[PDB]
This record gives sequence, structure tokens and C-alpha cells, in this order.
Amino acid sequence: MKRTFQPSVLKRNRSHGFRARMATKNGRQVLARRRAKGRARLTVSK
Amino acid sequence: AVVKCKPTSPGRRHVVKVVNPELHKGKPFAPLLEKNSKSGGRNNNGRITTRHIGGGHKQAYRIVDFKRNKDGIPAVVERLEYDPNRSANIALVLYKDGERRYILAPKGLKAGDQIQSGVDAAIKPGNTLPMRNIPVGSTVHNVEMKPGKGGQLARSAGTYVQIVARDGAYVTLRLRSGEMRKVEADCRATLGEVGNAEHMLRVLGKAGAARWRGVRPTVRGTAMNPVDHPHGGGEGRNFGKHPVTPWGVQTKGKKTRSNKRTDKFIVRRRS
RNA sequence: UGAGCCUGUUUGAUGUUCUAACGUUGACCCGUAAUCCGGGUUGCGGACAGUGUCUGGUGGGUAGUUUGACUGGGGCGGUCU
RNA sequence: AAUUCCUUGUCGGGUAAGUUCCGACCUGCACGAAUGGCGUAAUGAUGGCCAGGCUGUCUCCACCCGAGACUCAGUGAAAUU
RNA sequence: GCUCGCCGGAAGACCAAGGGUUCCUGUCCAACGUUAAUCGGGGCAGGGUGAGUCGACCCCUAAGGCGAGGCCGAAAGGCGUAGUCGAUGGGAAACAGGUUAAUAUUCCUGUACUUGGUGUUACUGCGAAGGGGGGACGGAGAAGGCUAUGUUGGCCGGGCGACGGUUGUCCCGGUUUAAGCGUGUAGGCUGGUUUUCCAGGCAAAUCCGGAAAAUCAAGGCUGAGGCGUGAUGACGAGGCACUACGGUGCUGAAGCAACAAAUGCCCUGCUUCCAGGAAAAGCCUCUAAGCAUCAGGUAACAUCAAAUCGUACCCCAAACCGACACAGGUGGUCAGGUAGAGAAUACCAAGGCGCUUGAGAGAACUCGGGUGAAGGAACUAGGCAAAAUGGUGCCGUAACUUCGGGAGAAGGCACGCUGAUAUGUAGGUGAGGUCCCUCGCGGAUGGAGCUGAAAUCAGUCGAAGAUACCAGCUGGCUGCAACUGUUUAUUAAAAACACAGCACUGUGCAAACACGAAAGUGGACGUAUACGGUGUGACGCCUGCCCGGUGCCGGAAGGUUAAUU
RNA sequence: AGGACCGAACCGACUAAUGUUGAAAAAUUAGCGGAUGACUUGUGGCUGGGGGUGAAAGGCCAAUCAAACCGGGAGAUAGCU
Repeated sequence: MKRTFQPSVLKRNRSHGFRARMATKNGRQVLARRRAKGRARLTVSK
Repeated sequence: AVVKCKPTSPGRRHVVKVVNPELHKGKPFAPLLEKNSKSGGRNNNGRITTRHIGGGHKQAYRIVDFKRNKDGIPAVVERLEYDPNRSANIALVLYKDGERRYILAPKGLKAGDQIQSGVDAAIKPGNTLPMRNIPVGSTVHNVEMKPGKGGQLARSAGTYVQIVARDGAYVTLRLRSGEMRKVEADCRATLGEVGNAEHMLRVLGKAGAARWRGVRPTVRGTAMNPVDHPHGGGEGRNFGKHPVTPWGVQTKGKKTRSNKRTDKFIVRRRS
């Protein structure tokens, strides 16, 4: 039976990537929050 | 001509067609074409703003001349053509200087005829003049509402307008809805009426025929729930309320026009 | 044409006319290599239309809530000083 | 009657025997004309009833071929208390 | 190693997406593997991916995204012009053989092709951000020409059979060869050349569009296959000498014809229909400002260049999505033999597997199946489940009907093998030989060789000849919805929803209506034979009376009535 | 010619048995409907929560829908256990 997750790298990067986060004011807030918490990986980009 | 189909299938039993043998079988003139994409009834916000639109056949746009400038140069008719964007046929015309154009085809126009525009043209179907120069009591189509703008009235298959009176700088017109209206006497018009008057004698026959033209199904408000329409609900079949639109405005009688800017040009509303 | 002051003046209402505010999703020129925008010339409307503050009507389109107790279960009936 | 409580109404047909079925009567508790009335060839994994052929559905169950259940060696859970 | 069994339009082979060392060699068996393990997609160490021509990058755009100035909005911000991005689409060029434990159109051998820079020589009007051509486009149908590929004969090499026969009308195996270069065929489309003139293509034009004369009747474009060369080459059963068991050196026969034939190619073709079927660049032409000694253009030679990233392995699955070595899900390409209408079904070829606990016994009961005396729905809410019919050709077929249907209505008869008609028929294909002509991939005649249905007559075997797999049960009366379609992912597929048709009502274009504090956008590059809302639901015969109540439309005399004064 | 007929690939889900700490958090085996069209499928794009989309079942919006998920007001309030 078909399931929910169906991968695709182009779509992943266009949806949750670094440049997508930087293009908007709220994405910068996501990045600031994650930097303040101290995560080792900041986005989904390799 | 109008032709009935034979009942070889339940989807063919009720089909009536309009067949015309004089239309061109071939490709249209290329230097007068453009692309046209579909919308689905959606605007730049991405929301449906008009219901029941979607799908259909692919179409290309033909550039038609509604201004009819170029006075003094005769033109000859080359052929008549089918157009998917409107309900009237079009005609290809060639000028004496070597230029080609598309125009609306009136009733009775064949290949090999002549046409002209200007103040000193003749009174025959297909010619264009300002209405200051047309005898009162005449039948016209493709009428302007401002001098130099292009035709905007009586452009559909089989329609026309009547010139009823003239007084000063204005003329009075009777329209297809039954309205009397005023327009400046310096506007332009074409003699005759629009052709393809059998367009209203066709029966589609099956649901796929409407789907071929980009029309989607209509769902009645009485078949919904109360959260979707003011007409929804019930245990069985119940109405018990005055009919309204999906947004709560009464249908079946209430009026809706409100424009004080243009009220000085209407002489009598449609009856 | 109706109201005040010594025919004349002040101020209302009604109806024609005009251009200079204002409108143009008519035509032409430039910025320009551009069916947006601005400026210039010219037609058509014209103190109307439209917007701000105040004010009467309509308004389940949307929102916040009320719809009592006794009772040989509860509702219906009866009752509450 | 996809509508009728009294009701398995009364009469006729089909069965040896028919509260369901088909044709009629009119006493319509409480049908009825675009929240449509009465009909209708073709179409339907749609509701009801009758026939031919066919049979382990049944009187009433008997034998056989394979996979488990049973014994030996290796691994090795669960709800509850 | 020998035997047995299973799949074979897949349970074989090659990819995209996704994963990322799972690939090859040596060594180890604690943990992982539903059991043992000397084995592994497990632990440890080493090795393995070679490009001018395959892809990406690059040139060009679709839907959509961002957007200098600009318009709009308490702030944050929204929409948009000139521009710039974005493939699932358009744009130059390579084939066959050999080789490693693991790579190959990349490495080696042979034979090819494309695009740019520079130099020398010989002729010469070149020049764009602009004008014109081309690229460039739908569904369905028919039949002519071909190839991939198969069967048989001829040829070459081998054989003479564990039990009766087998020197022959016998048995087994092979019979392969590309791109490029020359030739321009079956066939499709279109009349050719010269001169003069002109309100059109923003300006110009020798290019396109238009008009009037003369002249010739043949010019041009497109095009599968075949033939020649490439090839005195490569490959090829087998033989001469040893094996590290992977192989080395050499040698090496035949290598032709007929018939059948695609869903692939000619074909972006041809015929026909209405619902009327992308954009931009690469490419070919035309001139403007400008340069004219120069610069630039066309052709021949010589030389230089073509960088950077991917390339191992799985890919209907034990490596991807499902917590698992999970009976589930996942787009493209290739298509052998016998019987068959067939990509169905049965048995096989190349190729790949027996699904990671076994060994015994032969109780009740549960699961999946085969057979049944006499009866034949008596079972049960209900013929639920099972049993039964099933092919091709011919005969024959009712009420009713919108004249198409109902209809495969119903019910019947024949069907295998051998001989003759005919040592293989009616058809299909087609060599030699003879003539004709511009001489070629030409035309007429001619019939060798090959292939090959269906019917009739006379015989013959069994209980049974559509013998296996495969493969409609049929008739009579009635309710509902006209019909094909749609729906409650995971207890409801229906009489529920939609529908073609009908009627009422709004709407004069800066339309009504809808999304938006606004700017703006859809409706529509449409204009009352058009567009939006509401109810009924093919077709036939029809659709009666009520304006007192609640709504909507028209009126304006009288009563009541806000801010303001 | 045809929202024509029979039937594989492809797309669905009418009946029965098994399974219910399943091989499977919706499947398997034997039958069943459509199959040139209102058909089916690959890659990318747009619509955002009192909002979307809906041939209309209160259906669907990441195993969650008569108002999604995550963080905050927050130790909301609980005459009740």
C-alpha cells in the first residue's frame, strides 16, 4: 500500500533549504532560534 | 444546414448539428496568431473567483479588426473561416496595397466581394461609416461607444441594432435587450447584421459535449448541508425559505444595478 | 418664486447656461529599446460623480451568551407568597 | 401504493396448503400536478415473486488425497496476577 | 559431480528516481542471521570507477517565481514595468572486434566524424537591439513498399549406436560481419525563368506581399530499403604443444538460395471529422547608422584546442517506501519454438531458482481439495455456498418498439485419422530464355523452383473426436431511476449526486458577481444567439383555483420621524 | 461513425471463506465492473485553518478533522472522583 513519504531531492531543497529560509523574515527567525539552541545541523542541505 | 443524427447509440439519439460546406478546410493565416492559456476561474491570489470553469480543448487566438480604419482603399474577400474563440465566423480580406486582415462576417457575404470604409463609401452590407452619415431607420452591427475605440455592441451571431432617431450631436439606438440608448453621432458602425443565425438551433446531446467546451458540473444548494449553503439541511426534502444566492442575497426579482455616472444616457430600460 | 432691512440691498428654494477645481479603463508626442508609471497636446463629462466626519433604516453574512426548581427515574400535567 | 393505523380489508389467479406476489374494487386514518402528475422501448455487480436444467443446501452422512494438531532434537513469546 | 523439480510477456536482461561501498580478493565466528554454520548484504585489512562524440554543466524558452525605478498600505509588507531565472520540451559530432579477480561506445587494434582560434595565398561590399522565411505541432482510419527475426533446402565437419532395425528419402553442429563514403529507387509535394510598376512589412531594402506583359514546357525539394566499398581484414566447429584451471603460441573448413513476416521504418506522409489542435533560440536571407587604402566575407591548405563534474553495485527488490532479510507499493526499454485469433492459456529455449529449522507417526477437531447408492430445494430470512452452460460454420427465431433494437432471443445439426478428385487443387511469390528503348535500381512476354486454404466422395479406431488448459445458464410478471458516469481512503455503491433538455430572474460593459483595508486581478482579449444565480431532470400527453399571511416590484397625495438650527 | 459490443495489459471494489496477540495498524484465494474515453499515468507548479478544495458522503487537507500540527498565555477553571 502506498505510504506518505516519497523522496525527491529537488523538492526537499526547494521546500526546506538554506536559501529558502533566507528569502523570508520568518525563516531567519527559525535560523536564529536553531543557532541559539546550538544545533549541529542547521538545515536539510548537505 | 441543420441535421439530425441517427439513434445508433443512446448518446447519439438526441444530437442536432449545424453543417456549413463553405468554410475553409486548412490551416489559418499564421502572421495573425497568438497563444492563449487557460485559467480555471482563478485570479492572481490563486482563488476560484468564478465557478464551473475548467478543462477543454486547446485554442489559439486570432487578431480581429474592430476599428476599421484605412479609409479609401478597397478590399476583396478571400475566404471564410471558423474561429474557436467566438460564436461567429470570420473573413480574410486583402487590400489593394498588399495587406491582409480578419473581419467579422456579416449575413450574405461570399468570396469575391468588395468592401470599404470612410465618410464617402456606399450603403451596402459590410461597409463602414460614421453614424452621422447613415440614413435613419437602418440596421447595423459592431457599434462604437466612444469615437475611435472599437466596436463593443452587437457582436454575437445573428445580432443587430436599429437607428431610431437623430438630434443634434447624438443618436438614439434600440438594442437587442429592448433598451433605448444614446451615443455620439461621430461613432462608427457596419451595415447589416452578423451571420451564422442557425447557431441557436443545435442540441448538444450528452454531458461530454459540455465537458468539451470547458464547463464543469453544477451542484444545487438544496443538496448540501447547513454549513455550506443557506439552502442546506433537512430530513428528506425540505425548503421552507426564500431563495437566495450562495452569499445570502435574494434571487428571483431583486435588482442590482447602481451607477449614477452613466444614468444620463439611458432613455428607457428594457421591458 | 418665498422670507428680513432702508425700487435697492441680505439670505433660501427650483430650472436652464458656462469653465477654471475634479474624472476619463477615447486619440496622438516624449522619457524609451516598455499594452506599467509620469509629463505634454487634444476631445468628452462637469461642480454631478467619488472620498472623510456625523446621523436614521436594513442586517443569522459573522461573533459573544441566556433558555428555573419540586418530582416514589426523567419528560408531559400540576405547583411556587 | 417506497404513502393505509384498523389490517393477514373484501373478491379473482397461481399451490395439497400463500401475512409475500400479480389483476381489480374505492371506506384516500394521512395521493395530486416543474420541493412536478400519469405513461414508456433500451440500459442496471439495484428491490420483490414464479418456472426448466442442476446439484452433499438437505433426509443422513461414508471413504480418500494433502497442510496443522501428536512424539524426538535446536531456538524461544503474550494478555493477566 | 550425477540425477530430480519450478518460472520463462518472468521468478530473464538493461535503466531513470531513491540509496551510498552493499562491488572484488585474503582472513575470523563473540554479537547480528527466527536452527547449525567451515557460509553471508556480519567484523578486520587491502584493491577497484580512465571520454572532443554517453550524460551534467552550456545556448533557448513553458506553467510559475523574483523583480531597478513605479503604484498602494499604521509598522511588518502587497501587486507589478524594463529585466533575470526556471524542464517534464528545441539546439554539433563514433562504429565493430579484443582484453581484467573486479571498468568500458572511456583502455588496446582497425576504420571515421563535428565545432572553434591563429597563419599563408587567391577572389570579393561587409555591417543590428531592427524587417522576412524556417523551426512549428490535433483525433481517428486504410493499404502499398520494406527491415529486425524465423522455417526449410544446398554446402562444410563429425557419426554408424548398451535391446529388434538403422550406408540412408538417416542422426548432431555451423553457415556471422558495423559506422562512415558512392549510387538516388518504391514513393510524397510543388509549374519554371526573365522584365516593368506599387497608399503594405515604425525608417531602408536587391528580401517578403501585390498588379501587368512575354516565353518554356520540364525544373526543383523530400525520401525507407537494396547494391558497391569498408573486408587479401575480423570471427569461426576443430587440430598441433602445456595447463596457475583464469588460460598461452600457432593453425583453421563452409561462410549460399527460397519462402513467411511485424504493434518497428517510409509516415512530421495520405484520406476524413470537429471539440479546430505551444513558445524562443540555433539556421537561411534583407538592408540602416558606420567603414571603404583598412576592417569584414567565401573557398584551399598548415597548425593549435575541446576544460571541469558523474561513471563501482542493487533497481518489481534482502540494498528504494512500509519499526523487521515483512505474501504489500513503485515509471521506461528488449519480445525465441510447437499448438493458438492473440502480449490469453499449456509445455519448452537462452537465463535464473528449490523461497535459512529438521526427523517420525498416520487419533478426535480445524483448513484446501476428489468421488458418491435412492431422492432432487423437502435446507434456509433468502438456491448463501456448490453443481451446471461455454468454440467455429450453417438452419431457425416471439410479444413490444423511439424502427436503431429486443437477438448470441429460444431450439437444433456437423466436427478425429487415412486414400482419391489433384504423385499438392483455387490462390500467393517468382528465375532462366525471347523482344523494346533516352540505357537503368527500366518496360512487355514467359513460366522453372518454393509455399499453400476450403469442399465433396469412399474407408477406418474408441464408451466418448470444440476430447487436456481455455471457454455465456435460460425463460415469465412487477417497483425505482431515461441512458455512459460519480461518491462515505478503513462496516453503507443505492432509489443518493451529476447529466443532455425546460423555466424564472439579474446584468448596457469601468457589466452583474467574486478574491482583496488599497493598488489590482478573474468574469473575458468575451458583448444579450453573451455571462452569473435558483429550481426541475431524456422522450410522449400535460401542467387546474387562491394575492387574505411572509417576501419581491411600482406609487406618492396624507400621518409619524435623525443629525443640524 | 460511436461517452457502440466481447475480451488481456491498465484502472476499480459487488459476494463468500480465511485471518483478528495477522505474512498485512484494511490483506490473500475463487468469482466480479470499465476497458478510444466525463479514460489512465510520469515530472514540475498554484490554492493555508473559521481558511482551502469538494459530480455533495460533513467527504479530504502527511496512519490525526462538526474546525490540522507545533510553541506560547499556563500551575486556564474543576461546588467532582
